[PDB]
Amino acid sequence: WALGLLRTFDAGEFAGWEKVGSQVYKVRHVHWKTWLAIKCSPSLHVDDRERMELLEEAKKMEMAKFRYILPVYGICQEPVGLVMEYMETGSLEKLLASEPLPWDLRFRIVHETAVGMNFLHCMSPPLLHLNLKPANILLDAHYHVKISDFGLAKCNFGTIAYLPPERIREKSRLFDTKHDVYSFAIVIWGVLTQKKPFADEKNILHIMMKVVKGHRPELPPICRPRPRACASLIGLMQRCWHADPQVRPTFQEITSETEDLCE
Ligand SMILES: Nc1ncnc2c1ncn2[C@@H]1O[C@H](COP(=O)(O)OP(=O)(O)OP(=O)(O)O)[C@@H](O)[C@H]1O
Ligand SMILES: [Cl-]
Ligand SMILES: [Mg+2]
Repeated sequence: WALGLLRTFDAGEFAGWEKVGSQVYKVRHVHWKTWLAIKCSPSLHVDDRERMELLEEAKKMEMAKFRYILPVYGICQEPVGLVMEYMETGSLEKLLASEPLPWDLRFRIVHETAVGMNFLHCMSPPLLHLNLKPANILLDAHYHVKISDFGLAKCNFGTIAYLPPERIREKSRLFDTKHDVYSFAIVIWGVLTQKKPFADEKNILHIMMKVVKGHRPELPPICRPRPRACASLIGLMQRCWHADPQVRPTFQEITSETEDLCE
């Protein structure tokens, strides 16, 4: 059902190719008189593993069409690329590095992210994102969230930070919803601090092992402008990164809590 509504694009349809990635381009679609985004494959050869995986990525984005999930329009062949809605503000990662953000916006970003993740986990069967980090949380012109980057999702280096400890303890464990919950904990931490996690520490491997034994990013202090809400968010964050997956809350329980923070 997913591959049906998608379109094949041709590069002549696009103009004004302008790098936004980190490769991703903002392109004008001339006939539609609107801008779109296209994520082009890095590889030198137009490989058949990729062309099917980019389709998978697109197909999974269409299955989770929702307010807080990036819309997807289809595929380009001429350059192999995934075609999708353009988000004017860009990534959360970029926003956290740009300037201090008002607290009420921080709580809204967190909530909206939680709402979208809840939507994925409520599908039948659940859809695990497995790559939730600020670089894949996109923000529209009005700073509303749309989750993106479904390359690793399953219907069954920055990344070590977002990796759950059970994924380091066990070779080849079954992916579950509790993976996404841990990663979300590390997303909250970044929103609280506006820092990248472990950006100080040099021995990546040493930190890995410490994490297996319950070590996490340093807790931020309670902020002056919204100390009640901030304390509540820090507390939620901590339950979300618990070492035991089964103790971590569900996104159903999380969204209930983050909604109260937005008042
Ligand atoms: N729709 C979009 N609108 C605007 N900027 C985008 C969009 N999609 C991605 N970007 C930007 O480009 C970056 C590329 O991220 P994206 O996850 O899409 O590609 P990727 O990480 O290379 O993918 P993959 O994991 O499949 O190799 C984002 O972090 C963001 O800064
Ligand atoms: Cl408060
Ligand atoms: Mg990405």
